[PDB]
Amino acid sequence: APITAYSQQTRGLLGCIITSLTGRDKNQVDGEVQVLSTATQSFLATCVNGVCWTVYHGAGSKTLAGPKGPITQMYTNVDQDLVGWPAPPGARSMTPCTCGSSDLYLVTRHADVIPVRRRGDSRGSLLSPRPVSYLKGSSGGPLLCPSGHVVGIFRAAVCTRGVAKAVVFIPVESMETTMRAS
Amino acid sequence: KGSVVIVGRIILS
Ligand SMILES: COc1ccc2c(O[C@@H]3C[C@H]4C(=O)N[C@]5(C(=O)NS(=O)(=O)C6(C)CC6)C[C@H]5CC/C=C/C/C=C/[C@H](NC(=O)c5ccn(C)n5)C(=O)N4C3)cc(OC(C)C)nc2c1C
Ligand code: NA
Repeated sequence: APITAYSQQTRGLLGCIITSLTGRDKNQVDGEVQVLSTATQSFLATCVNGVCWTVYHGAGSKTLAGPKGPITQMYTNVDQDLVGWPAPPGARSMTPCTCGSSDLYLVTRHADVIPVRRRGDSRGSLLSPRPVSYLKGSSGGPLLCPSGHVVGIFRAAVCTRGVAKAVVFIPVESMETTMRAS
Repeated sequence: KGSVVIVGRIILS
């Protein structure tokens, strides 16, 4: 209580580089949130209803390394900064929050669960401001309801002088609209 | 310009 998180690193540099090139990933996948890496950058993805969602500005058009080889994106929406792959087997898929709570939590790549007040469809305010440096690399990270259902995924931070007062996210609604579209 | 790679995960409770 309220909601807790911890992280487990599965790969190092060399293995990431190699896995990058082969497109083949034979490690077991576990957990609701995946830590993702390209050569240039690192960020997060959240599995919601069988799809692993992340941000375009992290993933680009790239495939995701998988047990059978590279997985092609199932959903690519550039204007909303959203992409998705079918979740690898073993990821714990979360469920959308329909209950309409405005009391949210953002899960950072550091496995902190931080309080957010929903201010609108795609926006929420950090109840306690954090340094920009603290949120970097957490895009694709989930925003949660108290029940632990997913409200959407972390997209961008609203910041001044390296301090972030709020966050922009991609609602599970946008995810559904992208799926019904494609 | 390769694949995105899962390098870790996060477990919720
Ligand atoms: C709506 O669609 C979008 C939206 C934003 C995009 C984008 O934004 C870029 C990328 C985006 C961003 O960095 N998001 C974050 C992030 O961690 N990205 S990241 O993981 O480190 C990453 C890097 C590897 C992916 C969550 C922020 C953390 C710290 C934050 C560090 C300081 C930067 C503040 C900036 N804030 C805003 O843009 C902002 C403030 C208020 N409003 C309404 N928007 C912002 O968050 N971003 C600018 C880059 C991009 O780059 C590529 C496509 C070339 N594509 C984007 C697209 C497509
Ligand atoms: Na923690």
